[PDB]
Amino acid sequence: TAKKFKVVTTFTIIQDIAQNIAGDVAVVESITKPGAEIHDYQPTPRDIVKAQSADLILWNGMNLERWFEKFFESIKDVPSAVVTAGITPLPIREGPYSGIANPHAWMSPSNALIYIENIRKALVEHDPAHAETYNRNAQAYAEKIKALDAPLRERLSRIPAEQRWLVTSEGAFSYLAKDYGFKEVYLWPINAEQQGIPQQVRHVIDIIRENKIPVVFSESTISDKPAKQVSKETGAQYGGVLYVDSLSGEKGPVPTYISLINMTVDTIAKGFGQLEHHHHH
Ligand SMILES: [Fe+3]
Ligand SMILES: [Mn+2]
Repeated sequence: TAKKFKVVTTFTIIQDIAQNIAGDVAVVESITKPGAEIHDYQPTPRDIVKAQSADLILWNGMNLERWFEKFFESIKDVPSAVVTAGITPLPIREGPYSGIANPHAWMSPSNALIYIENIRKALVEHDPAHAETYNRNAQAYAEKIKALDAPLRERLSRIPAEQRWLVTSEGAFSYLAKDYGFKEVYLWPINAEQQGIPQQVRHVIDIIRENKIPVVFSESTISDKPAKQVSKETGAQYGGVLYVDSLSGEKGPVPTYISLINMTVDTIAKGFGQLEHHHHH
């Protein structure tokens, strides 16, 4: 046993999925650290050395990592593989990135099955000595992912169809919302330096009032102030922080991809539940 196969990923969600497929035969590390904003990340000297020492670099594609193309020119002789081949993209419909794909495809557990297949394929090609282990681990992990669907639908099952409105800060939840029959409302379509957010906050305030939507959310890598501003003006609850663009650290609340799907869905469902402060009417 010499130095293992080294895989570097752009961000933490892919790192955790890949590390489950790799098991103990490869080391998988993320360029961005937990909590860091991933769309407009600015790579550092540490990041170049890490990628340059890898045997394989994995990235999302779908224009997620706006920094990756420039970064990857500084890497010599390290193969890269996008993990989203075969994903059916949803478009960004408004704002300066209209017509660019929504990149957050991993928020659908059924899409995670496609991520798994693509990562498995790349590991098997680039580290064939461990092909049997990658295949066995990919199959076992896909089984765990498939087992999420029914309990996730159960958690959300008490919100009738017309009330299934998911109001978040970044429009990062479109793939999850489509799989579970939610209508999405966002404060900005995709993370970026951009115009138009104050007007969209006013727009979203109007939608929440019209439809009596009870809860709004923020996400773990961006500011909660606009969501709190919506809560103040509408009387909707601030439902707390959802996880989409990053895991937490290994000793935090969202250490794994599976914990990210579970906690995000549980936090959404808690926002619609009536189990707060009760009196005897
Ligand atoms: Fe995002
Ligand atoms: Mn880990």
